[PDB]
Amino acid sequence: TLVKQLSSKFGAISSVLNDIFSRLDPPEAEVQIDRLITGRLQSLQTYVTQ
Amino acid sequence: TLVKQLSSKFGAISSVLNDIFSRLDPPEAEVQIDRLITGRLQSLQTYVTQ
Amino acid sequence: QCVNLTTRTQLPPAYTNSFTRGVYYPDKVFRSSVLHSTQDLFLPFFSNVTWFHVISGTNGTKRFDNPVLPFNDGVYFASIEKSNIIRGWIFGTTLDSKTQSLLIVNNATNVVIKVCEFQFCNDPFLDHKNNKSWMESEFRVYSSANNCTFEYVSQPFLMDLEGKQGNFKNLREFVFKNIDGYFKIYSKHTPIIVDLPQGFSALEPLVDLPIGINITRFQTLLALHRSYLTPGDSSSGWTAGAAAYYVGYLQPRTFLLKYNENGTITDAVDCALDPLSETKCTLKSFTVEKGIYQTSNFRVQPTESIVRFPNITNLCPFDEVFNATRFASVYAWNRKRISNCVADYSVLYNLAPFFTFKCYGVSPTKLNDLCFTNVYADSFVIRGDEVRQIAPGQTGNIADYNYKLPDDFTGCVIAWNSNKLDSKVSGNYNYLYRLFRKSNLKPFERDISTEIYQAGNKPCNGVAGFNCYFPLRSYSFRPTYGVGHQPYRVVVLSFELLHAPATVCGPKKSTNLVKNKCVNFNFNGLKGTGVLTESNKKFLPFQQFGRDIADTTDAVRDPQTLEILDITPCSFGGVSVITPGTNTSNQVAVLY
Amino acid sequence: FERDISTEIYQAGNKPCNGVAGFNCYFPLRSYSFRPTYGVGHQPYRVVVLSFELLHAPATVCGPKKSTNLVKNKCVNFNFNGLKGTGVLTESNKKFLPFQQFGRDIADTTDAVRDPQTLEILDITPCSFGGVSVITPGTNTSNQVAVLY
Amino acid sequence: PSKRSFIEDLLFNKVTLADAGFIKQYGDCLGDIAARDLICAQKFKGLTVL
Ligand SMILES: *[C@@H]1O[C@H](CO)[C@@H](O)[C@H](O)[C@H]1NC(C)=O
Ligand SMILES: *[C@@H]1O[C@H](CO)[C@@H](O)[C@H](O)[C@H]1NC(C)=O
Ligand SMILES: *[C@@H]1O[C@H](CO)[C@@H](O)[C@H](O)[C@H]1NC(C)=O
Ligand SMILES: *[C@@H]1O[C@H](CO)[C@@H](O)[C@H](O)[C@H]1NC(C)=O
Ligand SMILES: *[C@@H]1O[C@H](CO)[C@@H](O)[C@H](O)[C@H]1NC(C)=O
Ligand SMILES: *[C@@H]1O[C@H](CO)[C@@H](O)[C@H](O)[C@H]1NC(C)=O
Repeated sequence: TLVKQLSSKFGAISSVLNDIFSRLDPPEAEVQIDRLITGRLQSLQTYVTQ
Repeated sequence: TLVKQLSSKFGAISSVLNDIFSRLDPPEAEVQIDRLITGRLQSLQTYVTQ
Repeated sequence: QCVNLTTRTQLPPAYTNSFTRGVYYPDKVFRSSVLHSTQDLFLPFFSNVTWFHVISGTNGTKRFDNPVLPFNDGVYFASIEKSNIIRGWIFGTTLDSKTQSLLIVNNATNVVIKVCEFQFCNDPFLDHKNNKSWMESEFRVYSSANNCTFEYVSQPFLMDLEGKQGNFKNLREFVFKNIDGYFKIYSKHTPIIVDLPQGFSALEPLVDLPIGINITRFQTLLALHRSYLTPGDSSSGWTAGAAAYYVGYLQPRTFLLKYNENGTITDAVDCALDPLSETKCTLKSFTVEKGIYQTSNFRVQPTESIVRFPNITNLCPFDEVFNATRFASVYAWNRKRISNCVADYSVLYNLAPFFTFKCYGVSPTKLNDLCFTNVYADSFVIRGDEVRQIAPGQTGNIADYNYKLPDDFTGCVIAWNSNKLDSKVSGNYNYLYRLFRKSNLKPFERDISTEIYQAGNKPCNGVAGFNCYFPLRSYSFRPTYGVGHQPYRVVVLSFELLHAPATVCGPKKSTNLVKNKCVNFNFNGLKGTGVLTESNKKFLPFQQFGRDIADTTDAVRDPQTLEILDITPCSFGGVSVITPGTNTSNQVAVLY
Repeated sequence: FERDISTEIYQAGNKPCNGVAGFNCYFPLRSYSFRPTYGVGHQPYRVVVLSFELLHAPATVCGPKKSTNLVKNKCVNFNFNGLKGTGVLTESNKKFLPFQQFGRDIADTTDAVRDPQTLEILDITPCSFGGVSVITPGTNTSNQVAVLY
Repeated sequence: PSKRSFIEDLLFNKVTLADAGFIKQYGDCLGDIAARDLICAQKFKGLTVL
């Protein structure tokens, strides 16, 4: 489940960084990247807790 | 660790409340303040859990 | 018309205690069997009120029984009587006819409310002859008809709906307040009582109207009792009678309302009154078991406020930056330096009506208070349809080939129209731009070159033949054309924050420095709270404000005296309450 | 939202002129200069500002829509004023005070409501939900299962 | 002092590296002298020890 939760949008346009950090303007791309990284960090933390 | 975790920007303009409130109007300062508050709340919850 | 009032009498302001009175329903919703906690305007528990009294009966002196009372944030006008005399509340009025004056005159043929913009008189009193019919023949409250805004009549209001008993029949209670612009009135009627009686009651809301004016103070009114028995002056020649009314001022407080099985309020506890209170609130219950409880923290609040800024008064040269007769080309964007001066951004607003002062990283209004470092100013001329194209991280021709901005750019742009200045009779072509370059240029980088390059291989080396196209292209800038292809003037103001070498900022006046006191401070845009104390730490001559183990500042250098101080929170701690239970005692011990 | 009609002469401040309409007196009231051929920035314009505040008080405008017959004891949708949701809308015995309109519970969900026309109080419960747990005996033996709502 | 034996006296020296801030008064470190050790820096952020 830790591996599987790596391919979810988490409230963004897509689950792939290539389509987010690239071919888009800086501000909203940075916002989406922050959302993705904070979601992945939360998933790692909950796995560690379990 | 809990003390050191207070200087993280959490993807905001600054890590201090007063500077953010002084340099921005409330309409856009709300987002930064919310980001800081939720980041610090998540930082505080894990210490209680451990 | 109106006549002045005389025979003023001064009496001591007798005070009495209000035992848990003045609690109403906060919102028009239904709840039951819930210990809901509210936060609104309430009359504090166990507070003294100004017990006015109608004395000096017959026609001796009659007292000045209707003085002016301040209206700060609310009123708890009560009343105990039998003959139904006290009426006519005048609240929220300046009394100098500055704006609308509010009147509520009732117990007439039917309850009416008079609202007019009249010019107020010098001394008001509402006449009522002791004839068969008690009618207000004389209007001494006002004598002008300048304007009138609102009129209203209500059938059910303030009637003494009861029988005929010798005891005090009614105990009216009122709450007057302004809900951030409009006035709300609550009321209830209390039966006979054999001097506020002990008990608990709740007030049901009533009609509210907007109005909306400045408020200075509250004035009451009494019904006159002029009779032919006594020859008296027109100012005051009426019998006094007997009446009594109370006045209390509302304050913001936090309560814990308890609802019953009918949805009716039956009890409430006032927080921030007793040590056993606020822990009766932390527990969110009306019964507290024995033990030790943690309620809240105690902090010493600051009492003053100081500011300290550099003592320079030179004005920044913002004129020639914006009043320049001729700007330069876009690829030669004329870097400038601004330092060691006082910058006022209010004078910058005077420009062309087409204005686009939009900013990143700082609000456009809060430029004055901050203190910057090495403010820049960059002037050039750009096409009309490219004013939106110059932006942080925006791709395009002008951005990626002529002027590149950093991603984390601080500062902002100023754009104003140049319809007639930069357009000649036949057009202006002095301004150029680089249509083609080897690659994208780095942010804040300038390159000016006109050498022809191998656009399509086979290097020309000055031939400028076929497949070799010139890099510099001019602008047409017709005297009249579309707004998208009309010259614009733009200037960017880039400044570096983090405020280590504060140099310029604006007009903030310093204040005398105070030490050993919990005080605010604004040392060069570094707002905080603490105590300033002389420091024995040795700063090197180049050392500015210091830091601690965390990222919070611990020392700061005086911008004027050049001395090093210390900052520290003035006080804080915890409070615990020792209680032996609720069914056995109501006294507690507090552990700081 | 404060308006004043103070036409009295305003004192400038330091070195007052006592409001005698002499030197060092500032008159706040001034007139607009409008011309048929003038700048667009100074061209006259009519501005109207309208405000509203949604509250728990009875609504007043509620413009052109359709009113349908009331139904009870069925999990249906409702659009009371602006309050939307889903429930059975049975009868209620809660004694609303004359100034009360909306009900509410611990989770801040309107349990009761007063209809604008018939003037009666109705309860709200989001009908029925929940049910799981198909029961299977193993897939080599049979493909027959039972369900336990 | 106290009624500790010899073995206990040996034991309360090897492992008692830090007795922590078992409620130290504000006047102990109010910015005077160098000070500003780990205990006093943490107290100003709300973290206390009972
Ligand atoms: C209320 O407090 C005491 C209590 O009797 C009284 O003497 C005092 O005059 C009243 N007003 C103020 C401001 O304390
Ligand atoms: C609630 O209303 C019912 C309705 O008859 C009444 O009988 C009861 O006395 C009320 N509750 C209280 C506490 O008075
Ligand atoms: C003005 O600033 C200079 C620069 O340090 C300082 O030496 C001087 O004392 C200041 N003057 C006053 C009156 O504070
Ligand atoms: C620039 O010129 C205009 C018009 O001549 C003038 O109003 C303004 O004060 C000057 N300076 C600045 C900074 O705009
Ligand atoms: C008060 O309540 C406590 C807790 O239930 C109980 O033990 C005690 O006897 C009570 N006091 C009385 C009944 O006087
Ligand atoms: C609303 O209009 C129709 C007829 O006038 C009907 O539904 C009902 O009687 C009306 N309601 C009220 C409160 O008059």
